[PDB]
Amino acid sequence: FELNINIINYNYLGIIITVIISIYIYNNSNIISVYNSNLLLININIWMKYNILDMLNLNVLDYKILLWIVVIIISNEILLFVSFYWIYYHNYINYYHVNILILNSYNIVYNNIILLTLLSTIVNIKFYNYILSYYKYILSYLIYYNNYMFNNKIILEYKNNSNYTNDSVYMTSYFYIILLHYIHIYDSIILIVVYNYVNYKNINNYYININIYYHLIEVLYIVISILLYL
Amino acid sequence: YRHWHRMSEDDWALPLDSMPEDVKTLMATPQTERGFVEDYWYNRIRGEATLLDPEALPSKSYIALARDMGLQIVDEPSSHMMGLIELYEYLRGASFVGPFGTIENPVLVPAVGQERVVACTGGVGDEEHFTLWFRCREGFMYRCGECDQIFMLVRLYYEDRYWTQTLVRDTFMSDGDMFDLKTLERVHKMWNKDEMVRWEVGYWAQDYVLGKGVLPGMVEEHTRVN
Amino acid sequence: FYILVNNNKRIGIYYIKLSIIIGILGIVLSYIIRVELYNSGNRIIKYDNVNYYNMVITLHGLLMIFYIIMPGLYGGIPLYILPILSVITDIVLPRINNISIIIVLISYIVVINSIVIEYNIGTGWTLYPPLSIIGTVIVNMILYGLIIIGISSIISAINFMNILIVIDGIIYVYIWSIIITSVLLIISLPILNGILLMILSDIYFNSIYFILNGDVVLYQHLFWYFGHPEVYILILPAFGIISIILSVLNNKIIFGMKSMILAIIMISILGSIVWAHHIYTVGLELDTKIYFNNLTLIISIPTGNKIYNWIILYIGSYNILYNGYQSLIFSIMFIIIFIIGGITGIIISIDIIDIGLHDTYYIVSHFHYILSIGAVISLLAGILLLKDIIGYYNVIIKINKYFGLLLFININIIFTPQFIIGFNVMPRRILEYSDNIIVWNLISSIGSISTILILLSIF
Amino acid sequence: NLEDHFDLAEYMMKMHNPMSEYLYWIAGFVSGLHGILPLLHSNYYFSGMFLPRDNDNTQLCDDSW
Amino acid sequence: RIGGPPVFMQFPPPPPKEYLADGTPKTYPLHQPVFDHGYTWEHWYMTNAGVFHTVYYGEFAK
Amino acid sequence: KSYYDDFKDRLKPGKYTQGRCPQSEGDYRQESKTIGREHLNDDGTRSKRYTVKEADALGYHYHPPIDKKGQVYVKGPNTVIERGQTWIKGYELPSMEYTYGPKQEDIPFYPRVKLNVWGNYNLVMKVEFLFFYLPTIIVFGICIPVYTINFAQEEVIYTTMTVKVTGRQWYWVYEVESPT
Amino acid sequence: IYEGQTVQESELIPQEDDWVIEETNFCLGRNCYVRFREEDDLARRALHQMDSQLNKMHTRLRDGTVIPYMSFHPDEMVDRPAPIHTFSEKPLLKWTWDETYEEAYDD
Amino acid sequence: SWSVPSLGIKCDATPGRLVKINTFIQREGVFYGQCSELCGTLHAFMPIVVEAVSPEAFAAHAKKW
Ligand SMILES: CCCCCCCCCCCCCCCCCC(=O)OC[C@H](COP(=O)([O-])OCC(O)COP(=O)([O-])OC[C@@H](COC(=O)CCCCCCCCCCCCCCCCC)OC(=O)CCCCCCCCCCCCCCCCC)OC(=O)CCCCCCCCCCCCCCCCC
Ligand code: HEA
Ligand code: HEA
Ligand code: CUA
Ligand SMILES: [O-][O-]
Ligand SMILES: [Cu+2]
Ligand SMILES: [K+]
Ligand SMILES: [Mg+2]
Ligand SMILES: [Zn+2]
Repeated sequence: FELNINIINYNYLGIIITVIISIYIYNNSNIISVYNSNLLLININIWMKYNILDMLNLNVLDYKILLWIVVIIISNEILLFVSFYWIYYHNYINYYHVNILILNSYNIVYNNIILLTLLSTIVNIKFYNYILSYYKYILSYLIYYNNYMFNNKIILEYKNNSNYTNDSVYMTSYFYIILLHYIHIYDSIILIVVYNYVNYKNINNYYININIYYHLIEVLYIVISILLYL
Repeated sequence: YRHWHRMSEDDWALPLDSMPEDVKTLMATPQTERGFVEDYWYNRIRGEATLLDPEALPSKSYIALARDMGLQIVDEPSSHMMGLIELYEYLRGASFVGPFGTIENPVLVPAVGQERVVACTGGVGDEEHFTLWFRCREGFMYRCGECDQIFMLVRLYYEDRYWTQTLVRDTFMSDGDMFDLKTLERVHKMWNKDEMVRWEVGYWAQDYVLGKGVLPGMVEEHTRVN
Repeated sequence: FYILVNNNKRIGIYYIKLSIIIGILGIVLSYIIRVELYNSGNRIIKYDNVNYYNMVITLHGLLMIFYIIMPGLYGGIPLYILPILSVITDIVLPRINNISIIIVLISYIVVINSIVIEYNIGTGWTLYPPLSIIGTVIVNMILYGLIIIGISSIISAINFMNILIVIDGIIYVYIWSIIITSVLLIISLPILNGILLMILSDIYFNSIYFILNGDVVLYQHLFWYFGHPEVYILILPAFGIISIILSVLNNKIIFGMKSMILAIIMISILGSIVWAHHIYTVGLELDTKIYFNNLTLIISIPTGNKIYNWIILYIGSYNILYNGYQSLIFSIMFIIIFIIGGITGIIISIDIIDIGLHDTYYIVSHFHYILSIGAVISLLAGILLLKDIIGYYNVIIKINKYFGLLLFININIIFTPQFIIGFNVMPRRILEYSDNIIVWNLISSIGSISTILILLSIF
Repeated sequence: NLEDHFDLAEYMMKMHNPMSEYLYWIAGFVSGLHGILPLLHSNYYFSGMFLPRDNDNTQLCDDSW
Repeated sequence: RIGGPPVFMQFPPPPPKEYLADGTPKTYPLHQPVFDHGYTWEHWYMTNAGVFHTVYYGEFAK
Repeated sequence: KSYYDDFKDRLKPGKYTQGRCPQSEGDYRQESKTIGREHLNDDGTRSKRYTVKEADALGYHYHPPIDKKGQVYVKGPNTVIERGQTWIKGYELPSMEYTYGPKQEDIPFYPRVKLNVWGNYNLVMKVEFLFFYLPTIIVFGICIPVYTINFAQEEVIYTTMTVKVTGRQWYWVYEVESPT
Repeated sequence: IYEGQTVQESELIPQEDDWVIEETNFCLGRNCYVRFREEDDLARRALHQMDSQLNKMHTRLRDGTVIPYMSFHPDEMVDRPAPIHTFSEKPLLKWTWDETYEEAYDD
Repeated sequence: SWSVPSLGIKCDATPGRLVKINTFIQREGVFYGQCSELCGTLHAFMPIVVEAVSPEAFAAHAKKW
């Protein structure tokens, strides 16, 4: 007979990560902040390694625990976007009659909705292969092309927009909501760059997490498109 | 059990590269002196040697046949121990529900140590009360202060050891006649001839008895690159 | 090791230890406030250093709420007994538990360092803009502390929610109390983060949300959408403790367990939809005011059911058992004190009464009676109940009738007069006041110095 | 081991070094100083005195002291 | 699970006891002082010892 | 009687403040040299080497406890065969005088009594109803007053004069119509 | 609501006319701070603490069964002070039902 | 926040909101109030003094001032 749980008695990553966070505050150079971010990435990756090595315990409840954590996190991501939508609609009574140029409803929304939809289809194919214990190499590179185009389009839009953040709370909310979506798009790149075939298959929490997150981000863009462009 | 994760490949069979290379000593080691890997390959070599000899099976008794395959003939002592072992394992990730305990038949609380925390919820329906937790220590017939439900601790202890399948097999199984290597060779030639190996385990086992590398293709089988 | 330990029970001790340490700074600030308010004039703060008083009241509030009572009632007692109550070996997320306490300490160091190094100005613990966004860098530092604290709170909430997946016994009322507070945190914190980010954007990114054509009242909605759920995130763990103590010490099974549980769930849902009773004087629409006033008064129903269920727990208990234990006295005192705080809450809930009593010391006394008296005593009572399990010593508290009596008397001397000056009226967040309010302010000040002296007798 | 059975065994078995307690109290004392020292420093910075004299911001009688 | 963290293990025997050169048992630090004063009162309190039991807890002046 | 006098002998008053001599007179920080005490300091506390510098959880002094057969030492029960039956005698804890000191005599009597439960289901259900609905009635009694007073503040009145009040740091500006 | 176990009058009938309610003291004894010996080292003081646990105590009735120290919650079931690893063997919450299966019996 | 306790008025002076408050004074006198929203360093030093006089007196005052 063994214990139900293999207790973890000590951990030192927590101290490092918490110190790394302090460096963001206690610093006199923005270069220090850039290199500090790399340290954060490294140590967060070590924590992920600890999660992968916990597989050796053969505990059935581990998958469930991690899955429900993701549910809570997704919920927090949804509620942060809600707060931005709230900030946007609170000042709705001061929109559409100010001397600013709001965005068109033809070009940006369509190509973006078409683009993000293709991203979902790729992730869906990845899930399908995951179910079928199969892999297709080209899939990840299609994601990279999609992310590249998304980054290329968003950069040009911001640079060629003739209204600035200080012009109106409308413009501030437009830029901020779009940036918040982009940050979540970039976090998707952070997650997807490691996608590979693992032979333990459907006991790997990574696969379900990626599918849920990508769907969340695409769905969030549907809400944004209706609010701002259409 | 529901609390266990997915069967491993090893849960079905072991790779032939884990076979001990000193087969001659392996087949002569007493059961109490065989480790988990050694015991796996002793039973598999001896069990498959008898099963791959069809002409002798009908004349072999179930007592002898079970011994060759390494299966333990059951008896009340061993059944009791194995049953309480499996009951302990089941309770690791399952609820503890059963008949109301009385002096004649106390609630049986299996434990390895000398104590296990237990809660009494009373009887069924209106006789159910709030959880009353108590520490069930060995050697005392416990009575709930509320419903008078009798409890008792059962310890899985035998001779400075707790009860395990390995312990039960060692204590009650008796080694039979020493395995004869002539049987291994005879069955080997039966199913392995002219580059056809229909007893792979007996081809590897005979090779080790011969000294490792003697049989055709075995040097190439043992030559690895990493 | 000390910092590397992942033991959930050790971390629980760390939370209590840190709450007492940070609490010393909190109490000191409170003494400064009461000393200043002893008469009219300047007493310990110069008229040219009035900004320090504004900072003292701001830090007092923030530290006591987020760095003392919350880490003590939601981090300390919970991390020590919850895994035991759940008959589980340890907490579900060991490494997350370690980082949470370290995060709290690091955010505390940032705050206190900002006192020493930055210019000292204050904008209240409610950080209302535009005042919060036209201040100096100390406001930026405080924002970083709150955001960092928010990270620790949310991850700890995730940790407790995972107990549902592993609990091997029955979900007792106390476990229900923590789970619901965790739910309240998961739903309220993300909104707080958003509004705090907007405060930062206006402070540090030239945003214009809190300048004309942008509604400053927007902040108050999002802030208080977290604000009031926070006051129940701070009280619900206290309720859970009170239930255990009364049942254990009186040897009586909890009466109406399911009603207790369903009362806690109800308070949470209602507490998530009544936030604008903090915004009565801004000028909201008549129907909004009536909705919020109506729903605010409803919260008394579930809260009242719990109070009466506690009373019957103490009724009928055996006389032979000694009733002078400090834990039992504190638990009983909580019922007596909480009713005072809640009833005054219902009074201020009527908006027309609130017009007179908003931003007055009546509000102060109201939330002090619940937090400074009720929550503190509940945390003390809970720790006292677990003295044998925790194992601390070198204090004379377990059986000390003098400490309980002196504390009860003197704490009431501080805050009962603050109800009176609320109809005098003495505004909040001020240091100078008219000479005709000295009597009551003086009495409360005498109460504050006395309470501090009683804190020394425990050692 | 028996020594490792109890968390913080030295303290629970009443063998711990008293310095640990002293550090805890010192840490609390330092935390308290973060409210008093900046008060004195700020008062002097904007006035030139570490602490005021009661009612020295108001008109005082000739014999007031 | 063979070779997993054991559910139960027996404590190893405690380390050898230490005597002084003269044979006096070696004493170790103990934070249970015998305070010096003239008070000798003893207060006893019936205490909850679970659900069905109590314990007579005594506090001694020394 | 005075129960403290019974175990006065066991409590010998101490000599050192905090129970330790100056480190100069005896170095309690060093590890003990006594055989079998390499994991302890001289004063009996666990050594930093054992707990921190060479903690086994970090990979130091690797020594798997479980043996080849997947067994660990287990101490058996005190078995006593009798009357054609195998019995186990449970371990009774030592007298509380040994562990606590007071002599276990003249103990007050606390009888066995089953849990103190509230009875009369019908009566209890009615009380619980009242515990919920008496507050509900009071709230309903405040509801109508609350609506009326709210309506009163927000009443369209025939005001004849306007005073504009602006709040600035730190003074109040007032704009009033001037007589013609 | 819980109102105790149900009693049938037949179960209240004594087998002797002198039967009264057993007067066994359920006060465990006189206690105070656990008092460690100076001579005992850290290991031996741990043994002393483990032998002073009230939750390991019980009261033996006239028929030899013992009513243990009981609590509403499992917080009072761990050693005091709480050890690093408490519930190695999962505490068993015993539920009762009327269901039965034939395999458990023998004729 | 413009607060006059005797007139039963406590209205927040929020930027961007021009809140309407209606009043009907019934007796003459001088009603003192204080700012009721922490507004910065001198939140405690901007009082609100309203004096209510007879309509004939108010007209004469307004005509002269
Ligand atoms: C609200 C208040 C009232 C509350 C009343 C109600 C209370 C109810 C009961 C509550 C009970 C809660 C639960 C308790 C559980 C206790 C468990 C326990 O004991 O755990 C064991 C734990 C550790 O025991 P252990 O297992 O033996 O640990 C062995 C060590 O790990 C290893 O041993 P080691 O010797 O190797 O240790 C390493 C040691 C090595 O230590 C040494 O070598 C020390 C050398 C001596 C240094 C002494 C300090 C020197 C200071 C100099 C200052 C100079 C200023 C000059 C100014 C000049 C101006 C002109 O330390 C270090 O290396 C690191 C030390 C870091 C921590 C200390 C930090 C101090 C403050 C620093 C401030 C810095 C500010 C910088 C600002 C910069 C700005 C630019 O115990 C403690 O840590 C002590 C706890 C004591 C209190 C327990 C509770 C008792 C009951 C409550 C009493 C009332 C307290 C009131 C609050 C305090 C008021 C002030
Ligand atoms: C844990 C702390 C805590 C708790 C429990 C509460 C509980 C309540 N509070 Fe809160 N409150 C605060 C902390 C708390 N509050 C703080 C800190 C502030 C100020 C923040 C700031 O402005 O900076 C504040 C401010 C505050 C205001 C703002 C006043 C103003 O800004 O001018 C109001 C008014 O609606 C209010 C109402 C209530 C109500 C109606 C309850 C109810 O929960 C009370 C319910 C309890 C009872 C009603 C008594 C028990 C029930 C019965 C005995 C049943 C019978 C009773 C009836 C039928 C009525 N509170
Ligand atoms: C729970 C939080 C908490 C606690 C405990 C207290 C405790 C006290 N507070 Fe409180 N106070 C606030 C939260 C709290 N306060 C808030 C949120 C505000 C509004 C901030 C603002 O206006 O912006 C405020 C405002 C406030 C003011 C108004 C200043 C002003 O804005 O004009 C005053 C003085 O009148 C005051 C006094 C006191 C006093 C004298 C005590 C106590 O000292 C009374 C005596 C009690 C004790 C000394 C025991 C306390 C002990 C502990 C907290 C440690 C517990 C730890 C364990 C049990 C492990 N407080
Ligand atoms: Cu203006 Cu306060
Ligand atoms: O806040 O109630
Ligand atoms: Cu509120
Ligand atoms: K003053
Ligand atoms: Mg206000
Ligand atoms: Zn029972």
